[PDB]
This record gives sequence, structure tokens and C-alpha cells, in this order.
Amino acid sequence: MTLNLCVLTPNRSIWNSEVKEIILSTNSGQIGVLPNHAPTATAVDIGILRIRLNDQWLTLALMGGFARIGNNEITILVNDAERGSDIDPQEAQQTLEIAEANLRKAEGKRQKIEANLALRRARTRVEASNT
Amino acid sequence: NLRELRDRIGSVKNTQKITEAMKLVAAAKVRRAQEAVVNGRPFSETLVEVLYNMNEQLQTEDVDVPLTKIRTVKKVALMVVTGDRGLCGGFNNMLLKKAESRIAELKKLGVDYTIISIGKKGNTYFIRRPEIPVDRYFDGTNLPTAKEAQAIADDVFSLFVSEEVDKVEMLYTKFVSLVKSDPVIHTLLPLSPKGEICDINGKCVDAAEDELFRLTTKEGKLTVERDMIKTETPAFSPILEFEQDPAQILDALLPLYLNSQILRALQESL
Amino acid sequence: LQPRIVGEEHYEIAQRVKETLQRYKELQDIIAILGLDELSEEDRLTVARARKIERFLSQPFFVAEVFTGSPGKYVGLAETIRGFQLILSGELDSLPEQAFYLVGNIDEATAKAMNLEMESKL
Amino acid sequence: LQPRIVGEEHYEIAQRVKETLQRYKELQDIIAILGLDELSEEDRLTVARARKIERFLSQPFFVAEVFTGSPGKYVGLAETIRGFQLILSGELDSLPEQAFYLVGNIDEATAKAMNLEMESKL
Amino acid sequence: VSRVGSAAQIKAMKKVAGKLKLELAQFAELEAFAQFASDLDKATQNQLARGQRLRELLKQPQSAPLTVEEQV
Amino acid sequence: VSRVGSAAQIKAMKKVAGKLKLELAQFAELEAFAQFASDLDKATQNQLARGQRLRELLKQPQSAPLTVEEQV
Repeated sequence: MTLNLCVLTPNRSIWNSEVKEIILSTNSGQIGVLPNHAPTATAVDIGILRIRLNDQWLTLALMGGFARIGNNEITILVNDAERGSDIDPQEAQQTLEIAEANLRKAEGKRQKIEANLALRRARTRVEASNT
Repeated sequence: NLRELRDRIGSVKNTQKITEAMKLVAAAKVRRAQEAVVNGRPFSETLVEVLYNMNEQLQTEDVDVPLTKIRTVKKVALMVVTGDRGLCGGFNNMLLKKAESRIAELKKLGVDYTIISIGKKGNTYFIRRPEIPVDRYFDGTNLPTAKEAQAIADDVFSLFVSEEVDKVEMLYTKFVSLVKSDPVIHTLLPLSPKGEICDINGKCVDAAEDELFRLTTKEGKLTVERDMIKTETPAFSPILEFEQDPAQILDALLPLYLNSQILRALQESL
Repeated sequence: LQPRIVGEEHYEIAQRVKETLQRYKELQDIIAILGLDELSEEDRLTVARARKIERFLSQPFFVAEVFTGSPGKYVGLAETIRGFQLILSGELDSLPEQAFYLVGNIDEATAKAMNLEMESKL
Repeated sequence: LQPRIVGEEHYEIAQRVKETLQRYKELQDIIAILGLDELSEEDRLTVARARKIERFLSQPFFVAEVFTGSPGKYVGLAETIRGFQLILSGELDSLPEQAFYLVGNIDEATAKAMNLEMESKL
Repeated sequence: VSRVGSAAQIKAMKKVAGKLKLELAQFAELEAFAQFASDLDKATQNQLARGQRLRELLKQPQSAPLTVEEQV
Repeated sequence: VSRVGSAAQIKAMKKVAGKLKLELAQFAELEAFAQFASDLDKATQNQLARGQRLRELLKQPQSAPLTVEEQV
């Protein structure tokens, strides 16, 4: 009747209730899934997912990994994922500000890589919080 | 005095009750830790199934991923995962003592060690001894999360991609037995493209098969038995379409594996 | 309770009962932590046998007939010894635990067990 | 020391001081063997408070100026209740413990804490 | 200890007291766990939680004797 | 202790029981930290398995004394 979704983190299976649509980011930039999709495997970029089942569609920001989608089924391997409602927006925004400030200072070949990937991490947290 | 003797006996009895309570609590915590490892099994079962099929599809000489990229081993990073608190036998002493041999061994090779220390007794060790470099001091944590292994991973991954450090290896105690748990040192980076995980000495297990630790009672006593269930990797779909590039998809995959591994190294140590 | 005094057969059973009873006492802390399923297959058993043995040791008394109403049972030394063989040899593993409670002879527990099954079926 | 005699303000603080010291006395055996870190936050808080409370009770006397070396202080009932209430309240949790040893008033303890901090900076 | 025991108590008291003695007995077994109540399951945690309230019932100010109905 | 320990024994006994006296001395210390090391290498384990068997020899039934030859 529909495709089914299991998103899972290295310690914790987050979303294993099943849905009519999701739409997720990727390194190509954007993709959408609807039921009886052809078998595809996408490396998913860090940044928000949007999932629609029935009435309600909500975004949980998730931190990148892999997403294969088989027959009647999606499974998404992400190293960290949070529901966008469960993060309180303002605190996430504050964290983003801190990350930006540290990035602006942060210097040197590894360190910026860390700063840049941390600010990329922080910026997507509010984008699920607002949405 | 008799009263003094009675007081001493009472205190000793109180101590016996307290230590017994602590032992029970520790056992419960260990059981909880076992449950925690089991919860992350679907992610490492699914990941090694993908990481197998991404290698068996690839078969390409022109593909090189940064995490798996091999560079000359001029310098090595060693991350030390020690216990958070005291009163636990020789667990911390043994690890730091075992850590020293690795640092000592590098001097024979002279390839410029660096230590990332995790946990308080490892932190307080390498603070008071400044004749070692430290990359970073990480807080230890009970109930380790993917949040808390990420800050380890964002350090090491970032540090490793730059060529300053090579063959980052981690030492920690695989929970083999209750009565003894010897430290073992593994080679974290550069992740093997076969996904095989192997120790510094030179024994590599296939990543498809790993053994969880389950604690059960043998006879009267409380024991643990590490038993390995191989997770078979189903073949990838014939009609599967790769969204980015096989080299590119694989590049996204490696951090997940590294993150997953660091989390198990720390969970097992805990 | 020495073998040269009470005979070899009596001594073995008594020693076994103490050991089985002793193991169960040790296991009580463990069972709460790991539960009865998590124990090994020997210790699912020596917990079960210990429970049956504990119940078998309790007996109805002649003096307490006024107070409890159930008739007391004088139990021979042979019927006692024969009873704890059938619990420790495992030939009565299938019986419920409240068939061994406040019965005199080993046969009474089996008889009590059967009646309980009939009542339950009813 | 009964609330009809001394009033319910004095009596509750005199009673709560003893419960804090009683807890600390019980914990002394455990902390030495298991260190301070095996305590709960609640247990640690009482230990920190009891330790502070214990020092506070000490007082320099007019007679023991040859023993203490510091001039003695007279403390009213009011000063003591006011002083003890603050320690129990926790408003003074940030202070070091040696600000409490051999001071008369609570105010003297705070002043001593300021001096200790000044000395520490140098 | 009381040798007379529940012969002394009234019938109303016997029913109420019997539950109380058992709960108190459990709490005296688990005084060592009270520092560690967070790292325990609900059955054990409730027993510690109930036991502490049970101890509070027992406390009384001086010369405030409770009638039997108040004790029941 | 026997103060007159071995001027007491016969020559067969002094030779035979010279081995025995040592093995029990090993086995007091190998039973110590046996559960501490707990993964017994066969240097320790066979000397510990030898020890349990040695203890069995010392066992005897009441009022069944052995002849000197049997003991030897």
C-alpha cells in the first residue's frame, strides 16, 4: 500500500513508522521518494530531511551518510539525526552563532575543515527547527 | 576499649554492605551497556552489508577515498579510551601502562606519536606528564552517544585527512572477561576499503563477522561469553542505480563506518 | 549425618539437597538481575528443583489441625529419602510448585498435583 | 531545646544542623574507603555543608587568646541562628571551608573568605 | 521485638500493620541501595520510594499520641 | 609443625614425601590468585590440577589406617 522507512543512527533507531512520502537531501542536492520507487542508493548529505505521511509533514535534520531505497522500502544510515520539533529553535540558533564565531577565528588546514564541517552541522539544525 | 571495637566492626559491616551494593549496581550498569551495544547492531549490520556491496560493485583502480588513502607513516596518532572514574581494579593502570609501550615502541621507530585522550583518568594522567604531545582532551562519558562519539570523530577524521598524522590507531579494552580485560590496540585509520578491521600486530577479522558480548551465568558464577554472529551481506540489486558516483557514494559511507567504529570502541571500553 | 552412621544412600541425598539449596540461595541475587530465562539450562533447573525442595521440606502437622484444618502427616525416614530422590533426579520436573507445599509423602505431592490439574481444567 | 522553650525558628535550625552532622558522621566510614566521588550530589552537598558547619561551630574565646592567637569573640543567640541558617540555606556554598574556622559572627566568616581570596590571588 | 505480637493488636490494626511490616522490612534490606536509586528498575525504585514515606508516618512530635483510628 | 620432622621418617618416606611436601607448597600459592589470573596457562594449570589430586591423596576414611608401604 505504501513504502516504509527506517532511519537509524549508530546507537539508536529513530524513525521506524511508515510513510507515504519523504523528500531528502543528498550530495547531488535534492531527491524525492514516492512509493514503488525504483531501487536507488544515494549518499545523503548533511542537512534536513522532509517526510510526508498522510496529513502531516515534518523535518528532522540529519547529519549525512547513506540512503538506499529498495522495493517498497527505504533505509537511511545517518551518523546523527534529530527531530526538528524536538530541538528548540533558539538554542540551536545560539549554537550556530557560536560555531560561526569559532569558524571566523579558526585557521589552518585541518582546523578549518573542522570548523567548516561544524558550522555546516550547526546551520542545518535551525533549518529543521524553523521548518 | 570494647566500644571502639564495636564501632570498628559496625563500620566494617557498613562498608561491606556499601561495596556489595556498588557491585550490584555495577553489574546492572554492565547489563545496560550490553543492551546499548545490541541497539546499535542494526546500524552496523546494515553498514557492513552496504560496505561489502559497495566494494564488490566498485572494482576500480582510479577510485581513491581520503579516509582510506594511504600516506607514509611519518607520524601516528594514538587515542586512549580510559575509564572515567577510579576504584575499578587495574583497568586504568593497565591501559596507560599499555599505552606507554606503544609510545615506547614508536620511539624505537621514531615516528612521532600523538595522543588523543578520552576519559578522566587518562586526562589527569597526560596533564601531569607534559613530556608527550596531546591533540585534545575529551571528557569521558557514561552512556556514550553518537553525539559524543561525533566530537571524537570530527577530531580524528579532520586530523587524519590532513597528512600530519597517519595510521591513527586506538587502544581500549575489548570486554573479553570479567576477571581480566587486557588492552588491545587497533588501527582506526586509514579505514580498509575491504572494511576489514585489524589490530596493529597484524590480525584482521572480516568485518562481516563480529561478536557481541553477552553476560550470562556459568555454573554458580557470573561470567560473560563473547559470541560472534556473522551477518551475511545480501547481493546488491541488479537494477540498482547509483545516485552520485560509486567512488563518491563510498566517500560518504566511510565516515559512517569510522563513526560507528569509534562508538563501539568506546562503548566496549565503558 | 555421616555416611557410616546414616547409610550411604541417605547421606548422598542430604548432601545434594544442601548443595541444591545452597546454589539457589547464591543465585537469588543473580536471578533478580538476569531473570530466570537468562540463566543457563543447568541453573534454570537447580533453581526449579530448589524451589520444589523448599516446598517439600514444609509439612502439615498433627498439632496444627485445629488452627489450619488440613490434616497432619507423620512421614517416615524412608518416605522422606525416597521423596528427595524423585525431585533431585528430575523425574518430577513437570509438576507445579504448589503440589509440593504442605504435603507429607512424596505420593501426596503427585496426588496433589493431579488434583490441581483437574481443578484448573475445570 | 524544645520548641515551647526556644521557639520554632531556633529549634528547626538546631535540629537541621544535627541531621546534617549526623549524615556526615554516617558517611565518614564510606567516604574514606570509597572516596568522595561515590556519593550522590545530595550526599556530597551535605558533606560539604557539614564540613562547613562543623568549622563554624568553632569559636575563639576571650580566655583562649593564648591558645588561639586570635582575639576572642562573643556571639549572640541571634547571630548564631542567623549564621547557621545561611550555611544550611546554601547561600554560602561558594565560600572556602577555612573561612569558617575560628570566626565569631557569620559576617566575620564572610570577611575572612574575602581575605583568603585576596591572599590566593597574590 | 515483641513476644506477644499480633495477639495484642486489634483486628483493625492487624490488617493494616501486616502490610506495613513487610514494606518496612523491604526498605531495611535496601538502605544500601538508597544512594543508588537512580540506577534501578521501577519495582526496586518504588520500594525505596514507598519506604521513605513509610518512615515518615512513624515520626511524631513529643506528647502527641495518636488515637487508634488515627494510627489505622 | 613437627620439630623432629624427618629423623622420624623411614628412608622410603623421606625420599617419597620430599616431593610431596614441595607440591603442596606450590599449591598453596597457585590456589592463591587462581581466580585472579583466571585464564590458567598450563604451567600454572597443570600444577593446579596436580594439586587438587594431591589433596585427594590426603583424604582418608575414619579408622582405616594405612600401612607404611601403602603410604609410600
